[PDB]
Amino acid sequence: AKTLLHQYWDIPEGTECHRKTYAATSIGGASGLVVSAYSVALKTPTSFLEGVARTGRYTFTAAAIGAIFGLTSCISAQVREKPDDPLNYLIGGCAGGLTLGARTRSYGIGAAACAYMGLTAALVKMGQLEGWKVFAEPKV
Amino acid sequence: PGIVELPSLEDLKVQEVKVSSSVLKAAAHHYGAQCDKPNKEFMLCRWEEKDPRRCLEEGKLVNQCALEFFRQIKRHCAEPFTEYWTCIDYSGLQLFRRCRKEQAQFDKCVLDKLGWVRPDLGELSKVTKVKTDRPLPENPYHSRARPEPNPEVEGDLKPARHGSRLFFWTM
Amino acid sequence: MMTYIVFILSIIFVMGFVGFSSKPSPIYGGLGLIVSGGVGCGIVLNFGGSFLGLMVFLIYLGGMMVVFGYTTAMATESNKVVLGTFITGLLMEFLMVYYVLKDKEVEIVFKFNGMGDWVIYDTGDSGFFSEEAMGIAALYSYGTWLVIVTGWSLLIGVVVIMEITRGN
Amino acid sequence: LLQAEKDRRVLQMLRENLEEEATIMKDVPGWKVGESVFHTTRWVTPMMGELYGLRTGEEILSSTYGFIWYT
Amino acid sequence: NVWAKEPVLVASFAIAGLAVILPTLSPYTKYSLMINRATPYNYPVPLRDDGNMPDVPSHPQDPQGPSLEWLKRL
Amino acid sequence: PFFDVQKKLGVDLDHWMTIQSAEQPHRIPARCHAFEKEWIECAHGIGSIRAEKECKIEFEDFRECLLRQKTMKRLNAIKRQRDKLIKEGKYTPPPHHSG
Amino acid sequence: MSLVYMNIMMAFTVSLTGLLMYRSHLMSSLLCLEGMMLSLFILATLMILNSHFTLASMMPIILLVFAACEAALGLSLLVMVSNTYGTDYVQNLNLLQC
Amino acid sequence: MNPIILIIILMTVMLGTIIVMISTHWLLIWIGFEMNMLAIIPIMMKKHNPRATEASTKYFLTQSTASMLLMMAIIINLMFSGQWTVMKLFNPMASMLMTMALAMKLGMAPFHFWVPEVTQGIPLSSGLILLTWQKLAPMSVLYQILPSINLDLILTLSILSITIGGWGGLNQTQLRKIMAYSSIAHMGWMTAVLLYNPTMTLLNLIIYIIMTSTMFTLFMANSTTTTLSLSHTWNKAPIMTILVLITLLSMGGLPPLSGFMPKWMIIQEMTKNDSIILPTLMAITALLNLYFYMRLTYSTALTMFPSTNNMKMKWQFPTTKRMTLLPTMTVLSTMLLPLTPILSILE
Amino acid sequence: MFMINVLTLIIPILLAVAFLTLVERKVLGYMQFRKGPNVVGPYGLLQPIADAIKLFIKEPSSISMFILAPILALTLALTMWIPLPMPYPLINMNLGVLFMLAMSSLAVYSILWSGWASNSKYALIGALRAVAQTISYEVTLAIILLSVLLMNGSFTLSTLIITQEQVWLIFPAWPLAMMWFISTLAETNRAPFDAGPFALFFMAEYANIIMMNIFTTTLFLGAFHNPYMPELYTINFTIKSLLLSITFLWIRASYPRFRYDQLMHLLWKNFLPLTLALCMWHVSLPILLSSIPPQT
Amino acid sequence: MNLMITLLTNFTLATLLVTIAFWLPQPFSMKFFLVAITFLLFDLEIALLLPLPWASQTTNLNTMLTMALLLIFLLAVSLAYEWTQKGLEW
Repeated sequence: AKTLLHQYWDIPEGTECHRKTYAATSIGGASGLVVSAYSVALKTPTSFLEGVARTGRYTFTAAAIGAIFGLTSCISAQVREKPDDPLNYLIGGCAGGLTLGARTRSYGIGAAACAYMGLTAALVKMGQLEGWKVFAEPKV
Repeated sequence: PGIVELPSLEDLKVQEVKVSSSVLKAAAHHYGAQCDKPNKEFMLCRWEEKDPRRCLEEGKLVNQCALEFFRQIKRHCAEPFTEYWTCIDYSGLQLFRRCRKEQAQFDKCVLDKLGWVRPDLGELSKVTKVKTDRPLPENPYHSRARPEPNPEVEGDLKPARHGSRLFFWTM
Repeated sequence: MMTYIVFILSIIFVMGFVGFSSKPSPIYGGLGLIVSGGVGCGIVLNFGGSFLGLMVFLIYLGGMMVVFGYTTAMATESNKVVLGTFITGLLMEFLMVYYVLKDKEVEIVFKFNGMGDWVIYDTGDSGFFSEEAMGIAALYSYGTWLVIVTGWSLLIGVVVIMEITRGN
Repeated sequence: LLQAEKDRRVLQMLRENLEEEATIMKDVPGWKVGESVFHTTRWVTPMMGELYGLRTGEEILSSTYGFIWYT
Repeated sequence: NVWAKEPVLVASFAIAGLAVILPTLSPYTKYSLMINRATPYNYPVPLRDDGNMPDVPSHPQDPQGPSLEWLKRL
Repeated sequence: PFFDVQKKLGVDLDHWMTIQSAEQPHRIPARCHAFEKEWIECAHGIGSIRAEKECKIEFEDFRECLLRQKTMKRLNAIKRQRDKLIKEGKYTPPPHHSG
Repeated sequence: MSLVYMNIMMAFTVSLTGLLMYRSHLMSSLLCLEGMMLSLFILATLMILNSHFTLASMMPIILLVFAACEAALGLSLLVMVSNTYGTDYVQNLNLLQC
Repeated sequence: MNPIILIIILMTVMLGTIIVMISTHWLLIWIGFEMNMLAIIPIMMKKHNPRATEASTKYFLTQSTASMLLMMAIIINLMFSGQWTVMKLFNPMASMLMTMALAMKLGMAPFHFWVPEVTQGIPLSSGLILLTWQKLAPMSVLYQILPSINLDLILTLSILSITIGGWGGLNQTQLRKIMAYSSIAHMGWMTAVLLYNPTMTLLNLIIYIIMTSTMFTLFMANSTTTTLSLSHTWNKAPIMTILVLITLLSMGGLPPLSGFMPKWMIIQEMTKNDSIILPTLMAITALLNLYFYMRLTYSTALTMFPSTNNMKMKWQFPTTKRMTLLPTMTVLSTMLLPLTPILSILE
Repeated sequence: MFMINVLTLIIPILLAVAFLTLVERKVLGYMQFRKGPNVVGPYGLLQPIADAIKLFIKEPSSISMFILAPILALTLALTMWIPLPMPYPLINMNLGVLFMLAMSSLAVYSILWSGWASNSKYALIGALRAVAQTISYEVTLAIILLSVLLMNGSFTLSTLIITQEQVWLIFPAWPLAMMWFISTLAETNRAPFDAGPFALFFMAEYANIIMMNIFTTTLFLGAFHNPYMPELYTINFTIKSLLLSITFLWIRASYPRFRYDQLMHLLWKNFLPLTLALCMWHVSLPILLSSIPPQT
Repeated sequence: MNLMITLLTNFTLATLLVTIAFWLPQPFSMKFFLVAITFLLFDLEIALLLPLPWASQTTNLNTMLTMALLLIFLLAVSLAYEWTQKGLEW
């Protein structure tokens, strides 16, 4: 939601750490709720306990992506000491992609997820930094 | 927001017609003709200004007119007028066709001793003029003034400037 | 035996909609929907209320559930899910009643002043012609377009029904 | 005639209930004492809760809902 | 013929045809309109007097204005 | 889109259903007549956005006519303070029938 | 707002959930659509009566005659299904797959 | 059926759309949508297979719950500011349910599952009338309620509709599900522009309707359901091949061809705002949906499949339908690149 | 005292039904050729009291549906003499004829529920056809009721009992009234127009019969209403309702049951154009005779 | 509360009588379907027609006359359509 993404972008990046990781786990909980809701809505799990297992798997993967991504975000920003580069989040997106691939227990999914999640996280910080408007103007 | 102002209790003690409703229907028309020359002043105040706490003094004036009218009908003919309204009183929702002979008796009473022609159908109608001292008021809908017009279109139109002014398709 | 009879009948109304929203056998559903329509008609006949709910009482409870029971009887003919959803819907009813009573306001996404309310209401004003009945006594002077397209859609509904049920 | 009596009665109940609004909240903070909600000083007709408050049952039931399930 | 096969159908078309055609021509519809118009539901208002206009009778017994009279006069 | 056959043929065959301040069948108003008339004459020949800039006051006034939610808010605050004072012990009630 | 309006909208949304999630028969689904019709009817009617907005009183009766013929079309379709199969289950609709 | 009965029913579908276009009163809009549904059901089930029965059942349930949710939006609008003027709503909740009513009405990606199901199980005439008119009329409703829309609604439903209608379509070999996936793709293009300059959306509506009428007339050249039947349309006729080529690439939208005018002007008066990431993402997914057009082209008009005898028997006979309006819509749907200054014909 | 009004309204109708059973059996005997019952009890009145007692004694679904059919039938039988203006009706309903129609529809519900809970396919299809021929005449009843009160203005029915002082309304619409009376024969489910507790089911049937008799007598004719003495009006009204109930017997004991398809064919293609043409004539004609009735 | 009390007394006496009555021992036809929907549509047209006598006092008598005849004429035309199209055969 607007509230938790605003909590995530409230903190300077910057070193006010592990609030970033908790907000990213909230991102993971929301994403897992979305995917799990549609997945149990469009499967007929047969039976409900296996549906609980599927929902738990998706939420655990999304929360793990959020947690690992927030940790590497904060750590890379503390080490490189430059709170304006997108390259630290490039490294963060690749790390999140590799851990997604490892929890799905593969190699190629992990490498392609590294590449695409890194480039998209770079685009996220790059647009938040230079200034690209969220979802509308809506003016002309 | 702004707070209201009312007349207090010492303005609202005017002695009222504490008679019932059946008799008040029973003596309707001759009340409509004898009095009720100044109640239309009250009605005009009420429609031209929909604000009671502004028109109540004409309410006092029609109150004392109706009280004088019932004084006049009490201390004179008829006493079987009392039998007339208690005859229409027990007839459910009230009709003027049921207890009719006593209505003619009461009318003969009032025409012999006092006058008071019963008005025709439809003479309790027929939109009426009256004049007072007070003027017609400004903005009875209490509001501001209307804000602005539109900067509108005045003048002929030229041919179009150098074409579509899209990417190409000039002229 | 008290003032808030509108709120009471509305509680029975929500009870009825839950009682057939738990997906029973469809004739239990028809019973619950008849009870729901009856108390909704009671509610609107308590807000004065002269005509219009009783008007539709013929139609919605006189011309609809008959046809539902008819087409249920000539089509086809206890479980934990139905009874469980009914009890949980009753529990949400109980919780919303409690938050109306022992609080000030209730918000789903609004603000509802939590107290039984005759307000707002007419101040005894002189109608003499029963306002809603003369409102329904429109459609026949001013209602040019509306009854034209309404009767036209009725005629098209007729030919549609017979064609789908095998014209000719 | 009935309209004049009805004006005097509704002004009477308004004066009574604003006097008792001045009394019943004698010490509360915030709270201007006679706030009309609107922004235009015209004549609102009140909503039969300010005409009829604190009555406890009898006149409010037999003067609002009495006609509807009467007759 | 036209009558023996469906008699009630013919009688229904006949009375329906007169119930359509007969509301065109009648010496009574103007009376229906005037009776229906001249029954005052609401209150006929008093007005600020005039711009010195030769209408709007002051007294409710003054015979200037418009009058309904043919109820007594058939 | 939207066409204006309603305008070009002239017979406003649907503009009678629409708002108040029209021929209600026997001439009575609704409850919130004058509020609607004021807000419409506020924003009549206005381009719908400076209307939102300069007709907000009367539109809130109209919504407070229709809902009367703030008046109910004040009324409920009065009644709950009445309840707590009559529970606490000021004037075992005279405020009706015995002034 | 009020007190009655919250309960009628709560009844509406519970009727909407009963319309959307539905288990075995389609008759109960169309019947919940009828209940939603009732809810919209009662809501619009109490609105118009409390406003004393006497002019457009056409809304509830015309709303209900139209959503009635909607339900008539629906009953025709459901009886068509139950003719061309044995029952009116949500099964037997499993063909024509996505 | 009688031809009398069908001319009456088509007149009523027209009447429902004209009432929706024409009125200034919300009840008339709701009655218009309902009457459109009521008449459009027996255009389906012109045959009597169980395919049409199930398809009309699904369409009826989704369409009727959309109409009742629209009536809920109107009744919320009059629980608030009370007048029957078709204008700006006075609740974000009312606008929310109203946009979701239209998103169930004409097909958007949360609400779109019924569209390929109902378009497969019917003949082509019913699919033609449903796609064209049922996607014409509610755009008028959106054009009338544009000033009071939360843009996140139209943005989300539009983006998600483009990408779902893109990704569905890589697997379907049936013609009708291809055409319905193309429909959801153009619904995304016709809806995302709406809160910026709606003349673009209405011109896109006219473009899409002309294109889809050309496509369904070409699939009524003979009754074809798979692509293999279109390879046999190659073997029996040579000019249907080249018209399937040109109209398929115009559904794809390449700049020399008239299916590019929807993309081009919309990107222009989309990025005279400063939404840029949203247009370039939309245009990438617009590159995606061209693939199934392209594999249909490669299947029939460009390669040549093996075919079957008795097409020898079919060579003698004429393909002697009447095409309803084929040539005008073909060369008005394809050669209309150099008349993009007929954008401003609209208002 | 109002509870005494309630008890005097809803208790003596049961004695009315029981004595109606003895009257219809006796008069149908004297039609046919039969004295009797005249043995048990003097002239057969203890005989119906013992009928009801013995039927209560005996020792005979889904107890929900099994009880909710007769409870609804008999609460209709009780509630449905509320606004009938035996001069002062019990509730002065401002509209009551629409209430008559609605409660006829509720009786249709009662028969359908008992047929569903019967749970046997021959009784199911029988109850289904009976629901269809019960519902097939509430059209005609409604439209004739519409045209007869259009001559009299308002739904109130007290204005109706005012307006029938001048002429009996059987004269200015006789074929319309005759068709309404045949539809009352159809709605009562008797000849020619055609498991427990049969006491309750039977009871609700006959109370609906006497309701239609009284509503016929009020809707179409009556007597002049004496000011402050309604006893004479009640006497002449009751005697007219009883003579119409004997006439209802007189039609009962002489005709065979119709075939069901003949019944439907007769209804649609024989009542339904004729009712429509008479009703549009009663629409278009009081505007032509300078006579529209005053809704007050 | 008058008629609510009467309604409740009817219900209670009926339940008393039922409890005395109980305690003392202790494939289809398509033609069926068209009757119901034919009733439903003509009952809806009834629902339009029947507030006519409330309306019967207007100042535009010609319009009321014309639309009233329109309503009954359409009802008879729908009857005529199913009549010619053998809509209730047996």
